[PDB]
Amino acid sequence: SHMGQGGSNPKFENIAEGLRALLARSHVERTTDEGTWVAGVFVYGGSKTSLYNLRRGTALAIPQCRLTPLSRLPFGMAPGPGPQPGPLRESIVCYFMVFLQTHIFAEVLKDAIKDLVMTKPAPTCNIRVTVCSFDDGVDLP
Amino acid sequence: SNPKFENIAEGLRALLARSHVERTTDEGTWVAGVFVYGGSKTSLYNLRRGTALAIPQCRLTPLSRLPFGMAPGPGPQPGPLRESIVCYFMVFLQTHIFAEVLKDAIKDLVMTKPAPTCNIRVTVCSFDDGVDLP
Ligand SMILES: O=C(O)c1cccc(C#Cc2ccccc2)c1-n1cccc1
Repeated sequence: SHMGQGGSNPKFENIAEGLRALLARSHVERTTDEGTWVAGVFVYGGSKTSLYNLRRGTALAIPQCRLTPLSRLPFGMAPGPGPQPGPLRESIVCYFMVFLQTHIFAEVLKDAIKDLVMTKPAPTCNIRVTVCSFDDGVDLP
Repeated sequence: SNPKFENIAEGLRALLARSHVERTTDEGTWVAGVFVYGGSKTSLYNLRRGTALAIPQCRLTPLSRLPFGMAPGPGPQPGPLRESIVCYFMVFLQTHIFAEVLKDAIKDLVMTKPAPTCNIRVTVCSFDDGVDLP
C-alpha cells in the first residue's frame, strides 16, 4: 500500500483506505435510476477533529455520497444555559450527515464506520452513527 | 421583544392547534424529525427561531449548508464535500406522529408568504437507532 514521506499517511487517508476495505465486502446498490437522496448516515460525537478526519476520509472513499459540513448538536433533556430558547442552544458535540441514494448502502456505511472507529483510540472510538431515512427525499441542488 | 420570531411562532401554533398528538415519550429518545431546507438563509433562520418558541419539546440544529446533488450531462459530478448556497436545519423529535404534523404545519405556513419563504421545503426524517443528544 502507498506510504507518505517519512513512513506515514494523514489520518483522513488512512480512514479512506479502511472504509474502502470494509466496503469492498458488500456489493450492494449505491445508486438508483431516479437518483433521489432518500437515505443517510448521521455521524456525531467523538471530537471535532476526529469527525473532521472521518468526514474527509468518507468523501475520499465514496464518490456516490454527498456530505454536509461539520456542525453542532443541540442538547437533549435539560439544556445548558443561554439567552436563546432551550431548543436552540448548542452543545459542544459535533455532527455531520451523509446523503445516499439507497437504504441498503446507508446500512453498509453505518456498519463500516462503526467497525472502523472501534479500531481507533479515544476520542475517535466514541463516534456514534445511525442510519436515517427521508420520507420525501432531499432535493439537493 | 422579537415580533418576527413571535409572529412565526403564533402562525405555527395556530396550525399545530388542530392536532393533539403526543410530542414526547416516556423513553425520551430522539427518533424522528423534520429536515427543513431551501428558501433563503434568513428565511430559514426566522423559521428556526419561530419553531423553537412554538415547540419547546423539539431540539434544533444550527443552520448549515447542503451539498450538491447530481449534475446533468456526462460529467463531472460534484465532489462529496462541495457546499451549495442552499441551507438547512434539522428538528429532532421524540415521536414520528408529531413529525408528520409538524411537516404539514410548516408546509401550510410557508405557502402563505411570497418568495423566498414559500420556497422552503420540508421532509419528515427518521433515525433508525435514535440520536443520543448530549
Ligand atoms: O421570515 C420569513 O421568511 C418567514 C419564514 C418562515 C415563515 C414565515 C411566516 C409566517 C406566518 C406567520 C403568521 C401567519 C401566517 C404565516 C416567515 N415570514 C414571516 C413574515 C414574513 C415571512
